[PDB]
Amino acid sequence: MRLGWIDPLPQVDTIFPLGLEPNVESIPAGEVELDFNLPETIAKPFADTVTSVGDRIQLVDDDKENIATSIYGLSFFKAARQLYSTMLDHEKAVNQPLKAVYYDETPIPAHMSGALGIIGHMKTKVGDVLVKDAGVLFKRGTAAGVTKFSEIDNDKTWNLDCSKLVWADHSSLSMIKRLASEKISQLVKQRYRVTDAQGHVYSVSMPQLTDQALPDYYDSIPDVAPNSDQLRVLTAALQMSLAQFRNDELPHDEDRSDLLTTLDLLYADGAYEISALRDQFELLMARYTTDFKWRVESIFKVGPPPAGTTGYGAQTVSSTGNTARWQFPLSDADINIGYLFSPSKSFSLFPKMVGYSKRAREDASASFANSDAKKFYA
Amino acid sequence: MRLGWIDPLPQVDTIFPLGLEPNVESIPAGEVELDFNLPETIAKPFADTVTSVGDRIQLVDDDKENIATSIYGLSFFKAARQLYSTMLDHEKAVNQPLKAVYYDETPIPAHMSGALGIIGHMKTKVGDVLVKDAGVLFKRGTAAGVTKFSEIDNDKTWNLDCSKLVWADHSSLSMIKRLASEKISQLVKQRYRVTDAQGHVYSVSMPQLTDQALPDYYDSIPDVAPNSDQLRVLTAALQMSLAQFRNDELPHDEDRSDLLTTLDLLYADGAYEISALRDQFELLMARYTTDFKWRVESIFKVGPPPAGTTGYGAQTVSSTGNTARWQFPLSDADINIGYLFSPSKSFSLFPKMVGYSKRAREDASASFANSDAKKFYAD
Amino acid sequence: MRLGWIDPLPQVDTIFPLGLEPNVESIPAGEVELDFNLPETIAKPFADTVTSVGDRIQLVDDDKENIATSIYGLSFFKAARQLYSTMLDHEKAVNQPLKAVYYDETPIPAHMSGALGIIGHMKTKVGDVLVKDAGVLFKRGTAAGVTKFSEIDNDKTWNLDCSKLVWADHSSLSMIKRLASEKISQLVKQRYRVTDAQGHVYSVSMPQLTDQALPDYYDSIPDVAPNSDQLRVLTAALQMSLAQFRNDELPHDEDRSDLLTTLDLLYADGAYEISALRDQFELLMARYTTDFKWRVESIFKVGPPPAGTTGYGAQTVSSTGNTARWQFPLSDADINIGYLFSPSKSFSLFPKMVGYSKRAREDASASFANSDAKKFYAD
Amino acid sequence: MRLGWIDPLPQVDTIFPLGLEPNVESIPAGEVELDFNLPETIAKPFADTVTSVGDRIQLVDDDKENIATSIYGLSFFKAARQLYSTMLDHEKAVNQPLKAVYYDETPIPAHMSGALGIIGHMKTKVGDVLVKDAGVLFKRGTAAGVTKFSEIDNDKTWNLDCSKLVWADHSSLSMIKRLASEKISQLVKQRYRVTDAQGHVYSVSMPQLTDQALPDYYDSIPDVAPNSDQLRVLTAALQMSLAQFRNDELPHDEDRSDLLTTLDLLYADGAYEISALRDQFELLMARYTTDFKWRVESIFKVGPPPAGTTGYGAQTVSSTGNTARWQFPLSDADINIGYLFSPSKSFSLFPKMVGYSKRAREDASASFANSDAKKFYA
Repeated sequence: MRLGWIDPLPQVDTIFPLGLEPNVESIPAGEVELDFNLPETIAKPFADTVTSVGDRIQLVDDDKENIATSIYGLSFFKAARQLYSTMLDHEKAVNQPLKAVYYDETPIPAHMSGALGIIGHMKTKVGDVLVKDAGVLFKRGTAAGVTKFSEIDNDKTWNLDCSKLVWADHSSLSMIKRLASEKISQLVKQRYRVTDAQGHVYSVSMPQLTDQALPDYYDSIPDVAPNSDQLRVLTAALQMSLAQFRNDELPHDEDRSDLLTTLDLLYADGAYEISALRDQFELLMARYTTDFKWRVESIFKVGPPPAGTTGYGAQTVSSTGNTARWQFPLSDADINIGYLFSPSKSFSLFPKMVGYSKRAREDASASFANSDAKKFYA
Repeated sequence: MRLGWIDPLPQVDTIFPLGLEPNVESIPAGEVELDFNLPETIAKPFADTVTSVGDRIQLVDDDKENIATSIYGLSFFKAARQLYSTMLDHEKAVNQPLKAVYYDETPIPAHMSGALGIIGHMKTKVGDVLVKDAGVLFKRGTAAGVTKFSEIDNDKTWNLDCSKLVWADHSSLSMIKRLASEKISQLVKQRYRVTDAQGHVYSVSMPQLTDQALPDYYDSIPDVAPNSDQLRVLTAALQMSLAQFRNDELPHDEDRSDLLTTLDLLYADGAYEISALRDQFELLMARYTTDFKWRVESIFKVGPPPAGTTGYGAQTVSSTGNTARWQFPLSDADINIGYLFSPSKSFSLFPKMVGYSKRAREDASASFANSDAKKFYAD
Repeated sequence: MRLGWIDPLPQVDTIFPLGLEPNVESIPAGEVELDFNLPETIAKPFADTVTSVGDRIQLVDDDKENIATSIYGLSFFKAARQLYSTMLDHEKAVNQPLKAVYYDETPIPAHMSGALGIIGHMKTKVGDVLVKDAGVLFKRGTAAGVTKFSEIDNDKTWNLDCSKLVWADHSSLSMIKRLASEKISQLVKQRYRVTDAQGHVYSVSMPQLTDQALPDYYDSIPDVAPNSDQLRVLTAALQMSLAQFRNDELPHDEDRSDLLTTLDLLYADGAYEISALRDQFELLMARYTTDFKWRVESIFKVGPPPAGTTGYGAQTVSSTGNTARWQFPLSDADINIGYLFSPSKSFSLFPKMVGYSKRAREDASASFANSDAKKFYAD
Repeated sequence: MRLGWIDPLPQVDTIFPLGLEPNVESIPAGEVELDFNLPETIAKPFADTVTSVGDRIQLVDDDKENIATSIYGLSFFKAARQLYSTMLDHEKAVNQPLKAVYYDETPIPAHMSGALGIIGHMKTKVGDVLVKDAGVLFKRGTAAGVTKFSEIDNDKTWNLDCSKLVWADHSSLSMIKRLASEKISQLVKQRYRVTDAQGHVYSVSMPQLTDQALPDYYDSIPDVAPNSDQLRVLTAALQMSLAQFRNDELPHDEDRSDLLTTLDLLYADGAYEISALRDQFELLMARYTTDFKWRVESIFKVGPPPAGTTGYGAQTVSSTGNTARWQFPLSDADINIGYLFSPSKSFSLFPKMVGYSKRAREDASASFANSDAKKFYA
């Protein structure tokens, strides 16, 4: 049955079979932007007990700290697994290389596993609600685990803020492009005075990038306008081709260095390059098995990592102090797990349905109405 | 009981004793803007059909028109009744003067009634979704019926475009100011190239009403800027009080005739002034009862005018060609009726819930984690 | 089910369909500060009574003392167990290192147990009322038992005033900073007359830490001001991070030895350092089991150590002379026990509820008024 | 029975009959500060319908407006009645003169009457919770009604902000004195630099009025200190005698004019003088009976004015937008009426109980303990 959100019209009769069946037009019908730190927020409680209980057992110093570190790292690695598991067909295709992350079934504290299960795209009564930028996130979540594990050995090869990383694939590109538009319509709100011979000092702002073509918009940018340089870069970025972005040959000869530094991003290359992560992951996993698995599993009741098909309402909650906040009706456990880990940054539902009709409205109505005509009697 | 919009999470209750109960943080939950002509879109089929059935009692061509004209006006009046019937208690209150429109129960064609029954505020499993500017609409809907009826005799006293009327009350003022803000930001999108002692062509544009003080924003408007006049009026309107709106004393010595002529509205006064509308309504109704009721009821199967407490999903449907579009899941009845009369201009659902826990997150988290605790450190 | 604290209002339900449900807006609902010596106040009667019953098994004078001394220490350890048993999950968590104190079930005199059973956080029909600085208390209570037991042999390793100990954790730091603020505003009440080039005697005083920035407040401290030094240390403490507190790197190059010597606290380190306390506890307990348990249990009727989940009203009672004082209604048991051991230093109940309506006040009001409506204008 | 707020101790036995029965020590055990406008907030809805419905009936212009005005005026007059009805014995004594306000039983819209019923002192399971400054409020509420009614004739004899009025009785005095202390510890928080030969510019504030005697505190006030003059006045006020205040002969020769203007108060005299209000009330009432009673009663279903013995929990609620806020558990109707009229400015509960014992604690405890002694057997 359909969503019983509102009451159904008391079957206003007549109307021949127009054939208006429902069809989703909005693909996706909604998005959720998960908080990059969700996996950290989740591991926290466990990693913590590893520090408190540690001393009573003979787990101390460097060791106590590595065991705790592992939990954060596995938390990221396992959260990646989940997300990938719920990705669209092509999304999995594109991330083919890191599929080893998805396959690994290293156990984790049971409830930590349960919590990670809320992550992922959702099938819902109004359409598909997706995890915005899954591709980027899946890769960031992975880099994060490799990075966290690196702390064990202080190995600074993997030493970057993984939240900022962006690769040279399409998933990252769209994000770059979006974040660009964001900035422009953000900077353009600024004012600057133009003291002219004809009429003293004015007060105007950089024109909003409405219907004007990207090229022209670029030129039409006055060095005097606040953040002139940035507008240039970002506009240029709106023009880039995945290839251009990948080779620092940004249109209007701008620098990727600036584009990225403007959007406070980082270019994943060298160590954080897809391939490199794959290998490093495999090592970290083989290392974890021998060296830390036994402790971790002797401290907690562990269970298999999640690897479901859908995420859950919980991904829609936000927390602060003792209050939770959501938009559409959630179950109780959804609201609870939601309040514990405050998984979302933003959430948008925006369904759109469509129906087709055999006949046009005029005749359809003319008939609807005609039912009230009285029969000429005698 | 909660909207089964998505699949629920299967979980262990260590957490469960928290207290997080859902509370409606913001009111209302949604909003629907109705197409002003909805009453006409519905009346139309019936009005037209009169050319046929009018013969059952041999109506002359002239009379057939008046009967039809009545069905249009009648539609408006009954649609108003419905809307008013669903209004929040404050709105029913302020609109007390025209309550006769709500009280009157003149029968209308049966199906004509059914269709009208879809309009008005609607309570949903997500909260209340209101008809945008219901108060203004209710009066416009009323004025429209008074005008349609004023066609039976070429009486030009009531001869305006009711779809533009605004009165001297808060419901209207509030809408005025909103249309002002929208209009502004629409104009601030234009570009005029001011050539200075500096450089040459400077394709620039007027600042956006971001964080300025209304008074200041007014001053800082470059006489040169495209549609610089409008920006002045409109900015002024955003300031004007209800009081000033009546007396044409728009802050920066601006004319209301401009404010209205800009937003394309008419100042409902004189003839279209509430109390005048009341009397006019009471009369036209009396006339209808003595000159047409019998004819109309001898032609069509009539029924009681809608006057329920909720609107329906149908109000959220839009039609164009042979396609119909909505947003949230609707029943078939709603889709069909909705398709026939394409009743909505816009529709937004923006529910906001909030809950409080009796436990700090740090503690609740602690417990959640202690679930996987082993004997050597569990309680 | 709600606290029948006051008589309910008798009313007509036109209003009732609003949704205003009570939600706990702020946590916790109350707070109780316990007198540190509560364990001693309770042990005392039993310890003393040993001079009598000790004869049942002919204990030499020396042994009688050790037995008594044990009853004091034992009291502390068991009071800690209780408090810990009632702590919020986060506190039980962070205090994991000393959980052996909670685990141990050494029997104590029956009534001695009952009395101790009153301590700890308490859930009430108003919310949770917490034991102020429970975390710090739990460790101090623990250190105290370790110290009392260290008297059996003149072992001076543990010979401090546990009632002043503070550790390098948040629970302590948080308390430190609070005692700092209080101390400041206590000093800022003094008056020193600075004679200027202007006028003569200017009975003045140091500014109150109202809206200044901590750094600035520090600078602006007049070398002349009474207890000007303390104000410096204390202001610094209000800044210092947990990190800095460990390493004696107090912001404005201040000494922790002063901060502590000012607030009259001791830095729990070395001997009184958590892990050291654990080992020490485990040992003294083992010793008690082999050298006194039998004697103690041959003298008194013993029972299991308290370890429930809630404290009781008694914790909110204060005694002086033959008068006993409390605030909110207590049972007799609570008043009596409370009177015997005057367990509280302070007690505050500050519940805060919040509710949301699904109706704007203006509408709800409208309805409320429409109740007295007459026919000519009612729906 | 006692308040079942928390769980009772599991009867820890022994303890001879110490005789510790409970006794309230705090009289009052709590206070509520009602919002001066409560009666206006209440009449609003009714006065409003008098304006909307007015036109359909032949009620218009001056008339429509007077009927509406009446409702506000009666609202104040009836709210005064209620409050007086619940005042302590002496409180009624002191306001003896305005007892006519209490006796008048003019009907009012039924539910408007019901709402006013929440006003007044409360008897509660922890003691007596009083309406702070009832005497002052009762008189203000009365003046307010006389003032509102004056609008009918534009008669500006009664043309003052009644919220500020203070009379020369004790009730008002205590208030003045309290509001003084408030201001001092408020102004004293301010700083001012004292540039000295010995050590450049300092930074100090007016000393808090702690244990110093009022007289000395007065003198010790430097003209340089921010708001020097006010501190003087207010300190002087803390010293006034009801008599001094009544004759403008404030200690340290200060002016009542300033004391009042500092505390943004007004001296009720001349027209707003107790006696004068009494007479005017009587006229307003006789006028209302003839001239407006019939309309008012033909628009609403009316009922007798409230005149109860206690106020109610509702007086404890605060409203804003769609949220209500209270402290201690209230019924549902209490929370509801509370949200509709947001009656309180502040609310404080602060019980204090006392018990006496036949024996001192030492022996009492020595015995409690002695029950665990084992009997020397064979």
